[PDB]
Amino acid sequence: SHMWIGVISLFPEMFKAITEFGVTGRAVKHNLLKVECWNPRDFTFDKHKTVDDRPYGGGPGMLMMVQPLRDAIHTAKAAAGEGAKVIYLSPQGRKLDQGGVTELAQNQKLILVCGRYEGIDERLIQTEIDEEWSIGDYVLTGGELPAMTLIDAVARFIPGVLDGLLDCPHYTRPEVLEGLTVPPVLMSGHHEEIRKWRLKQSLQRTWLRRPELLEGLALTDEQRKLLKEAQAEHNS
Amino acid sequence: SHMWIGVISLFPEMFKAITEFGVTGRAVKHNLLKVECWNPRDFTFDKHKTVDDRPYGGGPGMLMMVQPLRDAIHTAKAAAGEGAKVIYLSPQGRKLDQGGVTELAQNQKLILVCGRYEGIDERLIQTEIDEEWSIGDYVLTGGELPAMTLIDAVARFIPGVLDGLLDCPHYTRPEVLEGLTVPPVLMSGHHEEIRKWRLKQSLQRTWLRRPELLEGLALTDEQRKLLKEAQAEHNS
Ligand SMILES: c1cc(-c2ncc[nH]2)ccn1
Ligand SMILES: c1cc(-c2ncc[nH]2)ccn1
Repeated sequence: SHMWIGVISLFPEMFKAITEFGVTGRAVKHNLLKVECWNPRDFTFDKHKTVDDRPYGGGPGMLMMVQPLRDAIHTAKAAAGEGAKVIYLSPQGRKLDQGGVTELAQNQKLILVCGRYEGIDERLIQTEIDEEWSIGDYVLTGGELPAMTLIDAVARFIPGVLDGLLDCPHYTRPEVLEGLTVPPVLMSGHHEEIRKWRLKQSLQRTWLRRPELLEGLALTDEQRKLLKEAQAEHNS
Repeated sequence: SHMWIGVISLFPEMFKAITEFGVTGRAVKHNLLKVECWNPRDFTFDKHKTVDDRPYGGGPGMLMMVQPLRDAIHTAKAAAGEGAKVIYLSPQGRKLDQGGVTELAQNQKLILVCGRYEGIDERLIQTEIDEEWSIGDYVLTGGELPAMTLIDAVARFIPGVLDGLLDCPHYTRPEVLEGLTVPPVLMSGHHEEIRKWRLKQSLQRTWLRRPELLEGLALTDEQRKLLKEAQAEHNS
């Protein structure tokens, strides 16, 4: 299932970071994922290719200029054809988590709009944007890294490209590393013991580090047992 | 106040996205920010430059191979000299928010370790890593985009590079956009009316979209008043 993602950005070359390297790079090369960028700078008509503009009401900072951005978005929509969801990467957006990723990944076509400066005109959000999404409650210099993050996350759902708990600890060679040994169970070859140990560790780590994540889960009987055991061992 | 960030990554060229463009690109060019990358691949000794290894206990997936990664980290620490905090970008880490960004930005030197595959050996975390940080509860293909995100966020705190509520809506030219007008107050030139309108909008948007953020705030008398007004107007 091919995925097409249109991107609107003043810095399209940043996206080489996902299109030319690693798992996402492979997805692009193998035509599993297509990423197409439009730069508002290319839709300007003045000599100096102006892409920013002053906010009504004054104050510091600039906004993205409406006409070049609007025209870039319209061009991306035309290329997408029917059914593309238009996303504005924004601190005022819905907070991205894995549930949200799975939801966005159901779309075969996405258009991602990346803001710079103090953002974009509110009326463009109303008229051009379907959904606003935030990758986190921290402040960045532009929407490009959030767009790249979202692309990487949804790309994992495309066939051929590759449960609520934190991961268990992992171990590889050597058997002893600065005096620290590998848990003997992992050397046992007992597949079922290994599975249960890993699940128990995941439950313990989630409880200790991110206990709010547990409250959102309906633990299985097995998970309830192993969590109880982990909590008992923790309390010695 | 110069910031130095050492990066450990199998895909160092991804970091061109922040070092060659925009605000962070300027910071690098002006020597406000230095980003130095070491690639574990360069610390391998076998013919095929192997950087992954099998997990004890079996199961699918690979881990980063310990020796090349350990050697890369040691080299970065040597370059950093005294006082560098070593960060592992990890889904099992502390959740990044702006408070966390401000905390990390107090460091003049950081080393960021980027994992690939199923991650890194737990004993390396114990022996080499100071803090684990996550940029969000979503699954990515590697630690590079999180590291880049963190760099961008902390870079904003460096002098010369450039309150808990969502931003107010912003408007720029034209005065009318597909029939939608700019709020008259923003055209008034009344600086104090404009300030209060923007603050009120911020409070309203936070309440409607992210009400949990409000509970974490000690609103000023003015903010309490404007929020009450916004809620009254919302209830018509
Ligand atoms: C999405 C977008 C942003 C952002 N900051 C500046 C321009 N876009 C931050 C977090 N999630
Ligand atoms: C930090 C790191 C990650 C991550 N996923 C895969 C390797 N590193 C995800 C979120 N925050």
